[PDB]
Amino acid sequence: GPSFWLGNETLKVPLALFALNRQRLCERLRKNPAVQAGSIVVLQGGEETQRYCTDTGVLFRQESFFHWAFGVTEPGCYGVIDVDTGKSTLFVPRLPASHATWMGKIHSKEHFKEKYAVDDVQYVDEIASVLTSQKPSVLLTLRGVNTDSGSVCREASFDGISKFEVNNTILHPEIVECRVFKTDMELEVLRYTNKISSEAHREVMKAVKVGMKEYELESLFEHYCYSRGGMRHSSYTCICGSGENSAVLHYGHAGAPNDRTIQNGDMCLFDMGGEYYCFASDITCSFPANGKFTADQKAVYEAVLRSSRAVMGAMKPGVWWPDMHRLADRIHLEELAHMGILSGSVDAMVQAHLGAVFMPHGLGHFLGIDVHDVGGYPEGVERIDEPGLRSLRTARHLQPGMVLTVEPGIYFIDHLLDEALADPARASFLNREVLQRFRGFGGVRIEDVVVTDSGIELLTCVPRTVEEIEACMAGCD
Amino acid sequence: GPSFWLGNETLKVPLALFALNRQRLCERLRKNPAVQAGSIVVLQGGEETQRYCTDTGVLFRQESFFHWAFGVTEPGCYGVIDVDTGKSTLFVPRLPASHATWMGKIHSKEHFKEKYAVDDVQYVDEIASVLTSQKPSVLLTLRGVNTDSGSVCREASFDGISKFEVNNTILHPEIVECRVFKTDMELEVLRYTNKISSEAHREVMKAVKVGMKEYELESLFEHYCYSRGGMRHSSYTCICGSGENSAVLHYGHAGAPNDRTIQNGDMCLFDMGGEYYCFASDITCSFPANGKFTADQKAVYEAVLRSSRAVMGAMKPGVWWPDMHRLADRIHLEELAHMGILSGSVDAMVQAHLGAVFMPHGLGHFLGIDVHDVGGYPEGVERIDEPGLRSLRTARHLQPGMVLTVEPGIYFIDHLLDEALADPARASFLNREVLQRFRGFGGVRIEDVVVTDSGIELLTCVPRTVEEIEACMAGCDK
Ligand code: PRO
Ligand code: PRO
Ligand SMILES: [Mn+2]
Ligand SMILES: [Mn+2]
Ligand SMILES: [Mn+2]
Ligand SMILES: [Mn+2]
Ligand SMILES: [O-]
Repeated sequence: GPSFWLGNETLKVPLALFALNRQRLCERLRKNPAVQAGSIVVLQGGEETQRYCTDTGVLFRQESFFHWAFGVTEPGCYGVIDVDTGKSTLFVPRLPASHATWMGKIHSKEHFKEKYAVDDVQYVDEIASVLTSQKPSVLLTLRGVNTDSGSVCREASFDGISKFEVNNTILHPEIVECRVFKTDMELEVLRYTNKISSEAHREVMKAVKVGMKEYELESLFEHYCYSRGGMRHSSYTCICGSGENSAVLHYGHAGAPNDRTIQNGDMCLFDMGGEYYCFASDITCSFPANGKFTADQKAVYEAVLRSSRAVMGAMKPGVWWPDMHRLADRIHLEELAHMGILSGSVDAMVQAHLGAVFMPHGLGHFLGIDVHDVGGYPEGVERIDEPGLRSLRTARHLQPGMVLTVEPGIYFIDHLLDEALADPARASFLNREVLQRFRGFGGVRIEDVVVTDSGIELLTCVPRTVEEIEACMAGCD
Repeated sequence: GPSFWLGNETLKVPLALFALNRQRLCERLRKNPAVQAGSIVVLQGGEETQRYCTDTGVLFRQESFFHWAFGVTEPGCYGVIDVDTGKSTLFVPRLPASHATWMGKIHSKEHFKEKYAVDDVQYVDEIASVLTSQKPSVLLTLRGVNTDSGSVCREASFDGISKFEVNNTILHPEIVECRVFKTDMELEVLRYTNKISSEAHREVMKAVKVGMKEYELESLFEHYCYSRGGMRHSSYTCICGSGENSAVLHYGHAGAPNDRTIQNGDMCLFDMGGEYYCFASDITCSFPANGKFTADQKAVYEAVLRSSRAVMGAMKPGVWWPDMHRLADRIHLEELAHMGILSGSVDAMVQAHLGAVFMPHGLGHFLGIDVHDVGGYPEGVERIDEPGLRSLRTARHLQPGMVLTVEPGIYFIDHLLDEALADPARASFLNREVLQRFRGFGGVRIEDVVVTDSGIELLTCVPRTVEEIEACMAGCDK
């Protein structure tokens, strides 16, 4: 069948991927006792947007649920699926003649049917008429809360939808659950996205020089990913933190826009991931700006390497993700104690939640079409109200087919350190004379993407040991 | 005073640029008879957004009017200006402690005051209280229609604004008119943006090889502009049309995403422009993929070069922009006839609007903080209901200080050509035997950015003659 492809060495993605997702969704809905026979799933695709009230077009990126189901790149579409038969109908805009002049060829409905391997293609202005003729019991629309953003996903609407019976509660949990488990075809794309991003991270590490601006590496990364990988978008805004900025978890946004000069002695923390055909990647590399770890940098780095490897090794079906987070906490504390930053019983440190002082974020998250992928907190899965753990983007048990980031880190964040030092329950563990040395150190984060099977499959491939990193940065083959 | 700067060789932009804009706006409003004493301009900045319902952040780019007045890069701000005194107050978000962990240092209000060189800084949640204490007569908010998008620019709102008298009609035309005329400081930034983009276009011309995907050059352009120019954004989505795609005016959008393989014999039409600190650039270079103009390519190209230079030579104060468009039409028709594509009286061709068949878009547009900048059609300036001219983004007369693109083009667009051949009023002018040779040719567009004075100043610096282009593509220095 047909494939998405951007030529050269980019990945051919079969449109069968999306057909399988539609089938999987129907199969799941068919098992749901609340789903009426003759129900039709109705999804609305993303529309073109502009900057505020200007005519400056924003590059269109498809809505993630719609993409998962149809893989459609064009704006202004709808897509429906007959639950009982699995029949798919794509609705495309009926374009004006002038489109030929300004935007490109006005493709036929047949062209789109062939392109996307759907069962039928109709025009958007015909959606109410077409659906009316099918005599559905109910339209299943998509409404639910994203547990990372807290935003409500708004459901499909079209002219005349009020004449139909609409249910907006059933679909969201079901399609989310399908997205949690990646098909082999989806896994092929995620192998690719992480391959390209891994290559780009290596190129960045080879290119870093003292005196460069952080954003020079952001540019290089995105350039490698687009020109060599066909990745027009990144999965998220590049985080290129040097020096103290490596302690800032989502550094690189408009408020702190990767504009610091990399200095000799700095640690770099580069968190970047290209996107291909709306599939994510997410990799974080940490390394000395000047290519040689100091003793302190080596110690902090290898502590995070230890937790990273320990977590990956321990991941198997049935493992509770919060246990992996606590495992990383314990290892970090052990290492910080070995370094002399901490003293006392590690057991006592854990009970006092001292790990969260050094790793305030979650150990890792689901990844797929969104970098922070959906389904981390389905009904019945509760967020843990403790430092560190409350920032976990899922509290689920691991199962085969899940795709997760593994991203332990250790940071020296002043307001968290100062808080702990004011608290007698935590201050006793901390050696102020030693900790003082690490103020302004920044931080280290080591992030890989993995797939759960009988254990895990590692999708990311970058230099990780101190020896590997120093060799890579010294221009070694 | 302070400057925006991204280090290395990037431009230092003094925040005084924005203070001058605020001053100019106040000066204009003070002369406006309908503006009440004690009026305060109230602008709302852009807010951070995400992809749909996800937590995937979209890179924040400031709203253009707000940027023009304040040059503020942070999301979630407001800005007010006391008309009578010119006093500026910036309102910044009161951030939670956790911001320190995830986003960066929680800067003081004093930090922002020094950074942006405003008179006062307050937290956003205090805006109603602060404004109440100043006892303004009326709040001047921003509402009006963008004449390129047709969208309504939505006015500032905050909790408790209902307690104030608000006027949303006065400000928009006045601030638009200020934006139409660029200050010396603004011009320095626009020189820079067009310099960097010019350099990037040259690099693209040196790098192009048959067999490459169009998007490889898009990527190279943006990489040059960001890494060397500090241009994190482009002014618009890159249009990298090769072969028949060069006839597609806004090629490169998601529906047609620069994914064609460049072939031997193709003409390339690359319309790309980086953005620096929310100031635009817009350049279009046209050239043969293999670095060698054919006779046909040379002929079409030099015709557009002729109209470009003729328009630039003719641009003066008092000149009506639609007349420049017609001038370009006439030149294109003359040259297509000299090529044997057309035959008969050029006068008759013009009366039949034949030019619009080969150049269906406007000759050029205002440029500034937006690539299609505001103020092309103020009240009293009407859109001309004719082919080609109706697509003009302004029908104003030129005055000193305006910044315009000059972008004539010739394209071979099948449905327009076929319409002309079906039209008895136009069909006789077309020589199909010669024209057939140009089906699938694509098109040529030559775009420069200029500033109006007693004549014009050219901001763009790229190879333009056939000789210059073939030299650039051959890797020549300078
Ligand atoms: O948001 C998260 O969960 C991870 C933590 C470091 C940055 N990204
Ligand atoms: O939109 C416009 O006015 C110009 C015409 C060619 C592409 N940009
Ligand atoms: Mn990341
Ligand atoms: Mn991550
Ligand atoms: Mn252009
Ligand atoms: Mn233009
Ligand atoms: O991350």
